[PDB]
Amino acid sequence: GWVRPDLGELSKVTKVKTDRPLPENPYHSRARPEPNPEVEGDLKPARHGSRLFFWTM
Amino acid sequence: DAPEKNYERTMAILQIESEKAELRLKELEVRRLMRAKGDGPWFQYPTIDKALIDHSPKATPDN
Ligand SMILES: CCCCCCCCCCCCCCCCCC(=O)OC[C@H](COP(=O)([O-])OC[C@H](O)COP(=O)([O-])OC[C@H](COC(=O)CCCCCCCCCCCCCCCCC)OC(=O)CCCCCCCCCCCCCCCCC)OC(=O)CCCCCCCCCCCCCCCCC
Repeated sequence: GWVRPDLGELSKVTKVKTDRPLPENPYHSRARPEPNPEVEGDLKPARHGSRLFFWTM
Repeated sequence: DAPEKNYERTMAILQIESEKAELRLKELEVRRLMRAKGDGPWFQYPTIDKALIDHSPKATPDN
């Protein structure tokens, strides 16, 4: 009673019901480094300008 | 000009220039620390964007 599969069927993506758990870390990776602190707050003007040797702006 | 005017104008000049000098010293120290530690926004030399990585199931499983 076995029916030979048609053209296209064996290449389908099927779904699988399992009882084993999903791996929480399959790559066995450690914790990532914390990123650098971002920018926050309003952008104030430069205090007394460029501060380049004698330029007041 | 009055001696009062020259005097207090000198005090305003001295405040502005001493604030600029203290800010330049703090600027040098901030640059030295950020180059040494790499944890600020300056001297952030680029690395690879991790958004380029394909995370799809590949042709072989051991990857
Ligand atoms: C209600 C809305 C409207 C309101 C309107 C209000 C205004 C109404 C009036 C309208 C006109 C305003 C004009 C600008 C404001 C005055 C700017 C000023 O004098 O700054 C003083 C500035 C600093 O003095 P201060 O007492 O601390 O500040 C007074 C104010 O608070 C100055 O304020 P500050 O402290 O905020 O200034 C910021 C900063 C203050 O400056 C600094 O922080 C110091 C650093 C300045 C530059 C130093 C460079 C050093 C190496 C180069 C040397 C140059 C060689 C000399 C010239 C060679 C021949 C041209 O300026 C700069 O960094 C800009 C560079 C200098 C340009 C100044 C403006 C020039 C406009 C016309 C240009 C014509 C040629 C001029 C000569 C060319 C060289 C300047 O003086 C100098 O540096 C001395 C050099 C001469 C400056 C130019 C004088 C402008 C008038 C020229 C008229 C005659 C022209 C003759 C023919 C052409 C030449 C042969």
